[PDB]
Amino acid sequence: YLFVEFDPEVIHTTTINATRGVSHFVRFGASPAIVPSAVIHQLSVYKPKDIVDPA
Amino acid sequence: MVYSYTEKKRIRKDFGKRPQVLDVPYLLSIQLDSFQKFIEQDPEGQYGLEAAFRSVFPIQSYSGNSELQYVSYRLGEPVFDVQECQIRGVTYSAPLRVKLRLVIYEREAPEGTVKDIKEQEVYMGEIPLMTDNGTFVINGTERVIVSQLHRSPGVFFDSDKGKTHSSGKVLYNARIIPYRGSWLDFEFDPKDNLFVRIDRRRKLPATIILRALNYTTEQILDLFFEKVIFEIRDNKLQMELVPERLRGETASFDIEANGKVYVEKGRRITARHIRQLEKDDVKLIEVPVEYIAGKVVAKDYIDESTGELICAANMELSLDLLAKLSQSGHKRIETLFTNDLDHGPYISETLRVDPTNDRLSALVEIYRMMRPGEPPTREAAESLFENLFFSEDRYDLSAVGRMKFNRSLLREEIEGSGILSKDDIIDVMKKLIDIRNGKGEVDDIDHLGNRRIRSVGEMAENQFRVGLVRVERAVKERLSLGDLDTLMPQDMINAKPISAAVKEFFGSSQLSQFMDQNNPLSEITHKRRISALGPGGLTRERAGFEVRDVHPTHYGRVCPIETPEGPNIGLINSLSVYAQTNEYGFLETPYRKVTDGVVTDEIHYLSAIEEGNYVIAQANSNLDEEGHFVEDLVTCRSKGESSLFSRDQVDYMDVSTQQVVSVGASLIPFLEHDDANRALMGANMQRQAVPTLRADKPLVGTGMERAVAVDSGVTAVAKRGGVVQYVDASRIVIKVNEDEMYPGEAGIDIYNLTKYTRSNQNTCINQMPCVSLGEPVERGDVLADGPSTDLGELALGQNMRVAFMPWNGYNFEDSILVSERVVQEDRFTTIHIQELACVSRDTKLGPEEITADIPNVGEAALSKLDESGIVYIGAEVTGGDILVGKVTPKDVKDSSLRVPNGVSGTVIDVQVFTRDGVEKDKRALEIEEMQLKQAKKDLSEELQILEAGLFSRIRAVLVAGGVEAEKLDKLPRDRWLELGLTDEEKQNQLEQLAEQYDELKHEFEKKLEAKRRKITQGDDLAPGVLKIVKVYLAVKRRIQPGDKMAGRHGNKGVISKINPIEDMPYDENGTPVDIVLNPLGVPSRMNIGQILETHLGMAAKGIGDKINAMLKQQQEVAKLREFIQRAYDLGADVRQKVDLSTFSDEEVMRLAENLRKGMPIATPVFDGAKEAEIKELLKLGDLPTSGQIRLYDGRTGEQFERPVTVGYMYMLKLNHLVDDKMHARSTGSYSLVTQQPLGGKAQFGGQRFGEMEVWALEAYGAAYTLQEMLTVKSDDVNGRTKMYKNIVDGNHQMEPGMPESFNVLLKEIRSLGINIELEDE
Amino acid sequence: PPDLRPLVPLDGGRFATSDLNDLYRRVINRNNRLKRLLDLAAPDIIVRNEKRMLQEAVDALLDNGRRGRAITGSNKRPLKSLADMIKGKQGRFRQNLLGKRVDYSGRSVITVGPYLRLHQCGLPKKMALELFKPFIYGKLELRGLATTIKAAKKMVEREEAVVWDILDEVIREHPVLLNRAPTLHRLGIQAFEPVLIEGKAIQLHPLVCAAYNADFDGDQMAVHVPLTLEAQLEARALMMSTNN
Amino acid sequence: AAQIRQLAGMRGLMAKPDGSIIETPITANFREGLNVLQYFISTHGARKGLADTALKTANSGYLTRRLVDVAQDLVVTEDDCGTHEGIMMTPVIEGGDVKEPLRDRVLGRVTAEDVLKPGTADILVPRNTLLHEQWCDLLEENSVDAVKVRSVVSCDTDFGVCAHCYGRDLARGHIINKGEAIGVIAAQSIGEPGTQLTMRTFESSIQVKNKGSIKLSNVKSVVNSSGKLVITSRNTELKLIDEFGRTKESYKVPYGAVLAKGDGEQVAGGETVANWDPHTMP
Amino acid sequence: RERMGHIELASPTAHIWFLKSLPSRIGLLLDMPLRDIERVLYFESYVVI
RNA sequence: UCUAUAUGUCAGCGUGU
DNA sequence: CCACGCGGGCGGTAGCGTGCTTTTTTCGATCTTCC
DNA sequence: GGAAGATCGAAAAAAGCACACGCTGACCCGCGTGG
Ligand SMILES: [Mg+2]
Ligand SMILES: [Zn+2]
Repeated sequence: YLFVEFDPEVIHTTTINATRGVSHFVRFGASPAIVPSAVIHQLSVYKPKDIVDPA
Repeated sequence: MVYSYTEKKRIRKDFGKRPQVLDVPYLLSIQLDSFQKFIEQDPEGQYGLEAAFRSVFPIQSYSGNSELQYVSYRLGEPVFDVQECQIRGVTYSAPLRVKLRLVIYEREAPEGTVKDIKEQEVYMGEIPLMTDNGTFVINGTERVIVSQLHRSPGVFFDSDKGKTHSSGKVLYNARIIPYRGSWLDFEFDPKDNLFVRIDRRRKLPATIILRALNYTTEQILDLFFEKVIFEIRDNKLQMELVPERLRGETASFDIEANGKVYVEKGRRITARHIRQLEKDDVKLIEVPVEYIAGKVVAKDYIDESTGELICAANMELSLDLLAKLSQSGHKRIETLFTNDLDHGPYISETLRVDPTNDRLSALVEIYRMMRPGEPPTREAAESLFENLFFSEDRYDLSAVGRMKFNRSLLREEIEGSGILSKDDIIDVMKKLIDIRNGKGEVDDIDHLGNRRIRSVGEMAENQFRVGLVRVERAVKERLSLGDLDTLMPQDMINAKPISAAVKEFFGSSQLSQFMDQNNPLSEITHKRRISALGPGGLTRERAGFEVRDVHPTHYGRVCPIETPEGPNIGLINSLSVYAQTNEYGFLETPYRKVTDGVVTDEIHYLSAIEEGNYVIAQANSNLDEEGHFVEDLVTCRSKGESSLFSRDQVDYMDVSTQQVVSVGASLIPFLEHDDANRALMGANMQRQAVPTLRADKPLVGTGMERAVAVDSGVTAVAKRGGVVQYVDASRIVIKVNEDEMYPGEAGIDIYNLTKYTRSNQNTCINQMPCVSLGEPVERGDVLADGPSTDLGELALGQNMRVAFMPWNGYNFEDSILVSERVVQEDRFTTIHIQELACVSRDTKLGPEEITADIPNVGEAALSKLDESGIVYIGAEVTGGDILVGKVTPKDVKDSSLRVPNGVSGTVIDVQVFTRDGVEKDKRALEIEEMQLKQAKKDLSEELQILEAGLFSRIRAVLVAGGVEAEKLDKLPRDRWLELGLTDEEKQNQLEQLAEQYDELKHEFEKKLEAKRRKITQGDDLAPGVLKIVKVYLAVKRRIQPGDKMAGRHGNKGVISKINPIEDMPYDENGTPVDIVLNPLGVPSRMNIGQILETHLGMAAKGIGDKINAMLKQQQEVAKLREFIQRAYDLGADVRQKVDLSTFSDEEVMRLAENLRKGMPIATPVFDGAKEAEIKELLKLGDLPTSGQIRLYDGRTGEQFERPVTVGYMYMLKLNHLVDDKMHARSTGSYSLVTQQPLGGKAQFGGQRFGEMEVWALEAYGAAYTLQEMLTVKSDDVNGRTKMYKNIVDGNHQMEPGMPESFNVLLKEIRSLGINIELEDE
Repeated sequence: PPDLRPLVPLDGGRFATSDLNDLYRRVINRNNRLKRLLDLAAPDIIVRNEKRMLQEAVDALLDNGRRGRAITGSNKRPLKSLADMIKGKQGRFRQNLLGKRVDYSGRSVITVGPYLRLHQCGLPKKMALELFKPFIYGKLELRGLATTIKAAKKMVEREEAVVWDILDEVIREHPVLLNRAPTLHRLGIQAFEPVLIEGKAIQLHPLVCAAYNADFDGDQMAVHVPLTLEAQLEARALMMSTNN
Repeated sequence: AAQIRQLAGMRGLMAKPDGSIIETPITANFREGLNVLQYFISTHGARKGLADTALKTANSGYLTRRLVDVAQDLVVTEDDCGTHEGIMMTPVIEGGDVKEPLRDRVLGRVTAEDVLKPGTADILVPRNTLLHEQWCDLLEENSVDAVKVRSVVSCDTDFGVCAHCYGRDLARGHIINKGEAIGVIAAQSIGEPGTQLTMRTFESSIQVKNKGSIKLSNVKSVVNSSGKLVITSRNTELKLIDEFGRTKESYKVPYGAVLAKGDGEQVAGGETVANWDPHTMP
Repeated sequence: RERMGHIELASPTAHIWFLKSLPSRIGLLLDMPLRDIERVLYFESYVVI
């Protein structure tokens, strides 16, 4: 999962969709989803210490 | 015409009368030349690999600093020969090497001058080469890429014939179909609207596209409509009168021009009124004010006083609107000319319908249409619209597509750019509007001018281009990402996509099919086959019906007779004999041009489109000398129909009577006397015949057997003329003539015949020599007859003495009664070769290996096995025997390969393939030893020839020098070189010849070493498997009751009884008949050709019997010459002329020897022998002219009441053997899931009791039988065990139990989240 | 259950995997990922996307292609879901319940026997021996020529004269059902008394051919053995050619 | 006759794939030699027939499967419901041709009520007697045209039908026994001749060919100025009845059809009784 | 051949058979159009409870 | 019959209809 | 160069499709009919 | 005079496309990651 901040006017969505290594936009309905800035702020403060299944 | 040696061996008598003006072309040409265009070097980049490279290359990067370009390509030398690839299982292919130049630009310099250049050769996979016989070798198997009949790119106008709208109204559509891009459609909305559709998605108005093409409303109205000027005069605002606009309407107002009342108010305007108006030259006519509102203003009008638009474009005018316009002061207005039928207002209505009013809005709407769910961006919409149809890479129209597009739109030029243009779209829309208005006609889908043929080369080029664009994307990414210092052109591109796409196309494509090798005719038909099904084509289920019918354009291009019967009927066709493909892919046929009433010999190839314009006469037209039609009225085809025409109206004539039919139909004698259905079935059935023990030439033929035999690769054709130095059952060495010898060549050609090699249909392919030692040969003469070939003539079946009469009901519907003498002579005995494979693979427990010692096997079981663990060559093997002894560790469990139950035969060949790095078994060493011995002998023949020539030269030199021939004779042959002569030029030339001798010896040594290295190279196998052993078993299949046997006229049947020889009916001479056929099938099936063939065969056998009687009496050569000359000269102005006076009196003996069995007769497909000629031939021999003789009953012996029709007929043995169809099962394996008996004879399965059988059982009222068939026999495992135990005990009782299939269904439904269970209550 | 979705060995060291196993694996992986994301206290958008993708996977497993696009396999085609093996011509109902393959059955071409009677049909000796193997085993055990089933099997595969006599005796009045591939109506299957003949082709009565709509031009017909008393009586009294 | 006509006579006119008949027929025999043009013409019809035969089987199989399913649950489970209701049955009469007589349709069925002899009011047949060949002969000897019979659609039995309503077993002389599955038999009987069918998509006065009385049904006519009768109905039927009293010919006259002769007047063959204008409706 | 398994889904998932097979059972029971059901099911629009 | 030999689909066909 | 273990539409800095018929459901646009 | 129901043609989605048998090939995850 990635959070990309960009203006569709400067670069089109389909160009990002065709970028190598990117599977697809996370979209609900026809239009792609919009991530609010509050979620981005929380993620920038979101600092957990956990483990993973391979670990 | 002096016949060739193979033709002089046995000259077929020809009964044709029409002279031949064009010989039959090479049958396997369409497959060859197309592939040539795929691989031949082309300086102009429009065909094949060069075209693909020029389309893709050069490729740039994201930044203008580096560029990869293509220079040239070269096909490499294939690693293995065709035979080597076939025997080793590898794919016959040639390496492809491409010159790539990487140019690093000077980024510092603004001009971008070249900075560095790096040229290299890169390998981009293996391209599968195509053999000379028109077939491909993929994975060691023969495959054929059949052509595809598909709609040609361009514009096509069609209409639904009232199916939609539920009122019979016709809706018109126009489809632009490109070779590569997005299809476009313009459809008529029943409300008379225009709708544009892209890629068959939701419809949009065409005015949206027009606006997106930077066209305003005024421009659209100017293009799609005509303007009427309403100009305010001094009074009554007289307008520019055009009489043609007044047609088909009633003037509600009185017109006034010059003061004469041509038309009064309320009367319909007639043609006389229009003529009067035209004569009066009326230019201005008064108009009422109310009439203005009916019209629609064309151009937008603005008010100068108020600075506002008085009116926009394209809405209905109003009284207030015209009043405002008058107050504004505009003297003249322009309106759109509309009409009920002549000029429909479809464009205006479409402009009203759409919401878009500007180019940006139209582009946004188009982008939303094409890509839903994405943000509408002006730059993105513009880029998408530009790339949709105006980008060379995304959109491309081929030369054929552009030509069709220009021809449909009546454009003079036929060459243009692949990309679309605004003018093209406007012209297509205008043509659709005209078609709606009633001007023009819709195109025909089945028309052969609208359908083109795609051969193997075109599809290969398309697949290679797809791989090439993938590689171009990969190399673009690599160039953008990688550094600009140490990049090699080889490393940038990857050959994996190219190879993957190529192998997918050549092995997994639907059109790529397994080649059928039943007989040469089957191979010829398969190679010359056009299939509509395939990628980008019709589907079998949804093919429809109206396409399957025979179009009139099929004449001379597609044979209607030879089509498959079944689901794919009318979708697969056989190419005609003279049919060929044009440069655009459209089928064309030859014709003879007729000038000034005389039929010239000039040949013109006409396509479907051009044929319609001209008038072409039929082939069966009488012609006297100088090519003049002897009849005033000649039947000819003018435009999709046949009618009588005058002699001067004709323009072309059919080249020959065989133009219509294909090779399979043309090989059927007396086709014109046969029903079309029976002819079709016979043509389809001739391909399934299997080769017999001995090839017997057809007594009655069509003369096309030689062409089919020669064109097919089954036979051996001499490359150069010469004499047969050495003849053998395996190889033929021919010393070619001095004239045909290449400089510096030995001069001997070696042909290695293929002996007893399995075919794709498990049949036997064997080549037998047809020439003797010392017999001179010429180029193109057959040397060894292939399977089903007799002396260069196709021999599918055997000539049998047949008699048409009922015999105690043993014939009945279609069955055949066969004498025991046929089985005794082994006429229909066949050889079938079966391959069994044993795989030794490295399992995790331990690497299994082939050993002679097997756990728990008897000593007698291992008697056939050798020390190596393989069955001995030539050891008869029955069912259950062990062929290869393999053991798998557990200590070891047996895994030896055994033959399937019920399979017998004799082991004839054993092949061992071992992965490199693994030890070689001594059996493989022996196989390699024989291979190297054969190669050594083949090389040593040329070595001995060259050494003998060189030593003769040195002997002559030494004799000229010192004259010591006697000493050379006494001295050993090899010590001739060591002799020393006097110091002179003779010594120098002796040293030079010694140097040449040792150089030749070393060259032969390195050639032998290369051959040994090639044959000893380890085979490439799949991962995990280290050894493969293939064993070939030969089985003799003899005729027996149940075998399917047929003829060439669609008559088929199964053998009923092998009657004793004494039971057959016999004639006065006592000779019994071989085949008894029921006459009842002759009239109902309407196949009368078989009767005529029988009569002709009887006449031929009578002639042969007379020749045999003459030979047995040791008659002088003069009598035989006279009799054969009389027999050949018989006919009615036959074209064939045979002169025996120029046969050196020795070839006559050979001809009589070949004619003792019978006299072959060539009967053309539609120019065959008449009944009078057959009667004359019968009267030539001592046979009755009626064709019916009197026989006696074999069993009883009294006289038959009526004469019967007995003669000689060519009968074929079909590939439907009863032993291959009989199956029986009592108990065996069961499916893992459903616990039901398996299916198929190979798996020892049981017959399926389908739905219809269950319905029949329920209708019969039998309940216990149905339950036994449903539960105990199939599903109930406990029921199965209980039934078996009860039957073994002797009690016939059954328990119902519970079928497992219902339990599986219940479990599946439960797993679907739905609770289902059975209630006891 | 695993047996209804077996993992059949591929005989080349690999394993042929059914589409149901792939769908179950996808569902399990999605469920585990969603569980991990929920346990990680992920924000709203991520967990919503994970839940939607899990729902899509579940719908694909239950019925592939019903909504949205179907899941493509390794060879570029829609996978076979749970609902795909129930409905359709290849589903369980129309392939293993309405009709199924049966034992004690054979198939062979048909010839014409003019000497046969209306209630008789010709049968090959080897084919009859294969069809009536358990009856021959039982008769051999009862008579006493063999003591165990293995001895009877050896005697049958050895093709002794006593085996042929037993084969003659067992089917003296044992009808067999002859059927043609297109069974348009009830006359497509009829009961006949077998008569041993030499060869590999079934000899059919000429008169019944019109009932069978069969012609001796390569036609193939199947034969079934009624192996219980009730079925034998039903064939003799109802489906016999004389009664029709 | 057609096949021998083709064999020893000229083949005749053929049709294009669309359906139009080719102007020039085949004047050549199968014994003689057909030229390339005639064979090419015949190939159109041959391929059309072959494609029709190939494509008919799928629809025939689908239809017979649907028919088998729709009647798979119909078996006889009773002897007599006692219902007196049934279907009226008369010989099918249309145009100037009679296709099926009453005997063929009535044979092998039971009666619904006591059929009486015409003109005598005497019970010709009993109420619940199966009509075999002798009963059909007796019925046709008395010139009876209408017979009411018990039909399966009128069976009062629930979850099945009775034996009496079904009638004869049609495979044995006796009546149908209990337990026989008649739905599957009926579906198979309908679906069997499906292959014989074809899936292809291919006047101003009445003419009298026989002699008999004329009857008018559902008619309210008026005399015109010249005395001729003109009908004022849209459902006016004309019946030509033979001397024995049974209906022989049937026609449906259109609106505004003049009458040459009135009702109950004998007419001869070849005479025109009704004339009308189909182009316009007066 | 008889023992079945079960997977404990962390979140509920609607059955596709009762949802897409026209007429929709869930939509008919809730008396609401199918598109709103699809939107709420696939996390496109909230629904009040 | 859990005594041998105990898979599936896709594509191409062909046969009887 | 010998395992390996999870997402999966593929691949790409976009677009791919494109020749049937019948039945059922729903929607936009109108309409028309009133309370 | 605006809402309600209504209806009507048009667009989108779903289901189907006979049976039986015989033969051949072509798979039955690929790839970034790891050791
Ligand atoms: Mg047949
Ligand atoms: Zn009843």
